[PDB]
Amino acid sequence: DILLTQSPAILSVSPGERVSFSCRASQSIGTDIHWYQQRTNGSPRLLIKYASESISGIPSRFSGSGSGTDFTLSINSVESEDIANYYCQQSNRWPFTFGSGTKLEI
Amino acid sequence: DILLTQSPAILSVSPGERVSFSCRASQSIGTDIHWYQQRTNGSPRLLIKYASESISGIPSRFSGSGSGTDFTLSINSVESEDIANYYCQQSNRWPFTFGSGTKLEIKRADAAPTVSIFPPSSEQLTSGGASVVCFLNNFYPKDINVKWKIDGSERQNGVLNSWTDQDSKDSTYSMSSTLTLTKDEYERHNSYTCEATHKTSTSPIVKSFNRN
Amino acid sequence: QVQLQQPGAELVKPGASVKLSCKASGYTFTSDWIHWVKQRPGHGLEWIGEIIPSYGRANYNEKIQKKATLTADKSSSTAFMQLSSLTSEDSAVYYCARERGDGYFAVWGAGTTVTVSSAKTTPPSVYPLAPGSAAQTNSMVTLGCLVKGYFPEPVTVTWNSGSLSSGVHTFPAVLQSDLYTLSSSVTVPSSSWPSETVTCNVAHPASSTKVDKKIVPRD
Amino acid sequence: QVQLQQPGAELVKPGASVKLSCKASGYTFTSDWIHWVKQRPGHGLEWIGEIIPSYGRANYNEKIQKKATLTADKSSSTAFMQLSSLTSEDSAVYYCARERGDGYFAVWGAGTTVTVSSAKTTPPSVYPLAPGSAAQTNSMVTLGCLVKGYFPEPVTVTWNSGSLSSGVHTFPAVLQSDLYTLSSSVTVPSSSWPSETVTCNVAHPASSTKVDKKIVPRD
Amino acid sequence: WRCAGAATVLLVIVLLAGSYLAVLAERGAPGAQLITYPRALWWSVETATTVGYGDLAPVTLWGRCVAVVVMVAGITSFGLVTAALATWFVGQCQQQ
Amino acid sequence: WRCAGAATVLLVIVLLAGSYLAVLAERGAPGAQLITYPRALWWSVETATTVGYGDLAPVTLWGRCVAVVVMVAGITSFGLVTAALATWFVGQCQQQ
Ligand SMILES: CCCCCCCCCCCCCC(=O)O[C@@H](CO)COC(=O)CCCCCCCC
Ligand SMILES: CCCCCCCCCCCCCC(=O)O[C@@H](CO)COC(=O)CCCCCCCC
Ligand SMILES: CCCCCCCCCO
Ligand SMILES: CCCCCCCCCO
Ligand SMILES: [K+]
Ligand SMILES: [K+]
Ligand SMILES: [K+]
Repeated sequence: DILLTQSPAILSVSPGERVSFSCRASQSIGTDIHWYQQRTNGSPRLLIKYASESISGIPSRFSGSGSGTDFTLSINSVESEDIANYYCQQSNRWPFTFGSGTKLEI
Repeated sequence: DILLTQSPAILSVSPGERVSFSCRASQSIGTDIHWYQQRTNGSPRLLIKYASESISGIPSRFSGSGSGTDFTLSINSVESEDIANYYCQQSNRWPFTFGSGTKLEIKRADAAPTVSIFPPSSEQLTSGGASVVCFLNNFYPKDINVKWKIDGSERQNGVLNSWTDQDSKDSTYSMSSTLTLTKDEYERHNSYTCEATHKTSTSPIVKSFNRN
Repeated sequence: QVQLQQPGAELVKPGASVKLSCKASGYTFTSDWIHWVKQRPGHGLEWIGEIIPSYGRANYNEKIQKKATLTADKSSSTAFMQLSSLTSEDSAVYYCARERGDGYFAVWGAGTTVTVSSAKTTPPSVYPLAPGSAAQTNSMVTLGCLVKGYFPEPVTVTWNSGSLSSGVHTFPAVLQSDLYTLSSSVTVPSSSWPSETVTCNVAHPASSTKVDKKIVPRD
Repeated sequence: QVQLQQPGAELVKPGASVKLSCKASGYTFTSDWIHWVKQRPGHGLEWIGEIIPSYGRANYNEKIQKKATLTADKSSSTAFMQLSSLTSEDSAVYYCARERGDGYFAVWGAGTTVTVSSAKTTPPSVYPLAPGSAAQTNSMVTLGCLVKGYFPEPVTVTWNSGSLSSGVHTFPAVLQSDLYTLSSSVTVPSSSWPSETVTCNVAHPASSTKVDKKIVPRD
Repeated sequence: WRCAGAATVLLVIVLLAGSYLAVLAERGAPGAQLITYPRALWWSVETATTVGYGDLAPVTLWGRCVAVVVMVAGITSFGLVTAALATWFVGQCQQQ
Repeated sequence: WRCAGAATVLLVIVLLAGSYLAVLAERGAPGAQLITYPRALWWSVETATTVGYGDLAPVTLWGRCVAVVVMVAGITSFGLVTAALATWFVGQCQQQ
């Protein structure tokens, strides 16, 4: 099963600057990675699909990059509403697996 | 994306010996690597394509080798014109990516600076300012200290210094020391001195001019 | 012939935009791609994006924020990169390069130095640097020229329109109170000066100004 | 419209079983898969299993013990997860999600909070929290409500049925002697209260109880 | 005639059904890659043409049976389409 | 006759156009390898012959559509060239 490593587990930034989340797969998975945001008490919400494709209704501050084993979720200018946990997820091989998540704090 | 690791970042050699630059790709990319040279203030220039193929107009001292993940750029006998940064670049997968570069520097024989001092020009003086310029040129190694004296007293205000990179012609270094004063304070003083101390001489190499 | 031709400099106010150009000469093919590379001072090369002029598609580096838009004019054989809403992080040298669709950059432009600032453009003052009245003569003589108070970078200093290439040092500019200053030195056999002539040429492309300055001994 | 609808809570005795439901709305395709994800409090997401309703096959995560069985009703467009012989390790939020057979979870349910315990269901007591008689007035006023003595989790506290969203803090519940307690605060311009009305709404789905409580100043 | 049209329809049916059934057979097997419908459709095309890119393959028994059905019907029907196009081309060869 | 010559020309056109359009479709997709024209031409040959070395494949939707066009037209035309060479060979078999 694909192990998705998200390091660091906590990301501390000042407001307005660019932040990058790391997701690393135990083997090459092309671009079959997807990113989710989960705020406190909320359900996960899809932010990016297939490593870099935008989702309708998601602010343009969010983008993604990477292929093979190393993937990055980027927020161009963080604001308070971005405070949440962020999960990556792969669909290249069965079963689907999630990363352990990174917490964004401001 | 292919990560291209160039280690070490700095390569220090004596003249004439063989030097090897390393480029390592995060995954196997066949022979789809290319090498570029960029001298100070210049544009990058292609040296080797597809890991080992020569380019017309490039000296035969340059060659390349490698396949898979490990690639090497080699200079058989380095001369001063080889001083530059060297970048590798892959075209195996989208997007194209560059390595972070390796700087080539040459260890040469020690050399004392050629010191010259220059009084302000008349054109500058007829404008309300006066700059005393001192050149410390073609020395090695790069470590050097400059001292300004007015009427025998060390001055430190209004002194801006600039250093060049290693020279592509003789592997030396050069420095400029510029003391900027108003015309009215350029006048009021007679002796201006540029001193400069280097490992090539136990005593400083002094240049001076009196407004006389 | 210079196969790729770029303006020397562009100054942009913060939050404003600029359109860089890259005029191509030489052999042209439908397999040609034009690339753009960004280089911050003291940093490495950073791939920005590519465009195939014979069709019009452009691709962009996804690891960085998309601050560029690529276009091409097939008539003027000229590629354009539009940089939008610029911060000071976008101040850099911007090269264009031609790739024959086989993966490497055979030719590069000279680069456009882009400075993002609120300060105003200022042409330089060029002063002659000739030896003083009582400087002893060796087998060589060192002359120079002072390029003071300009903005933004860069300037290009030549000596005798390029015919005097060896024995030349042009120092990096130093910034003070929003204006740059540098000097350049040249060393020539003392027996030839001033029996021939030694002249410095200073080009400031941000102000489209070019100046020549003769270095004559003191009278 | 909420595309995936799940009950808010289920309480299960240890060693007993429960059947969670997930009613789907919106676009439906034969390429649709319904997934279930388990999340223990303060933990990450854990894939449980999947079912394709247009055929009826389900697959399960093999790295964990199989405590679930997936079914689907094509008539009611509703997927079911049967959790059997539950321990306290199975107490968690259980989400369903829809995947269009292309690898990602476009929509998620709100989740069913499953609590495994022997204690009994208890509806909450909602008390008004208005300022005291001698509290000085600033440009804003802070009111609140106390939700005491309920079981199990969760409760949902709104203010004026959702119209008062900003300036709201709902604190995590604290457990004492087998019953939870929390409070929620709201901050509104002091000039508007009580000239308008400020009302808290408390939903406890495990007891199907919903309560409104007006916060009026002291008489 | 319009036999090529009927063969094309059969080929498309084989490709779609093979994609759906391949995903249905391969999900649940650890390491399986034929688990999303778009690339399963790509794999069905690769199977019918025998192009042999080798980027996707089934690992289960039922996925390999699905592959065999896509080989028999897909290779046969694609051969019919190809024969039709060839005959039409040589039919154009009389013009010049 | 010279139908083989016309089929050969069609095949070459299919190979060149497939190379150009494959590079055009695949650049911009991270991890794509069909991004330089020489090896895209090699890949077009591999596709038309179905030789199946599996060293190069498209990863985008439009690259896979380009691949399908190269499969249909390329496999058909290469089949015409191959048939022509075979018929010529058995034509040589009467000599001995
Ligand atoms: C129920 C069975 C029918 C399945 C329907 C398939 C619909 C195909 C459209 C999918 C687009 C996916 C876009 C994406 O985000 O993925 C891209 C990743 O970069 C590349 O996508 C793809 O590679 C699509 C592969 C299909 C090409 C086959 C063409 C031969 C006729
Ligand atoms: C616009 C579309 C047309 C594209 C034109 C292609 C021109 C082919 C010549 C390229 C030579 C590259 C040399 C090099 O440095 O690469 C070598 C790496 O070792 C190997 O090169 C190659 O492998 C060339 C592959 C093409 C073989 C296909 C033959 C079938 C007819
Ligand atoms: C007859 C064609 C193969 C049947 C495919 C079965 C798919 C479901 C296997 O679990
Ligand atoms: C009809 C053949 C496929 C068209 C190729 C499109 C290439 C550009 C895609 O961006
Ligand atoms: K065939
Ligand atoms: K084959
Ligand atoms: K054949």
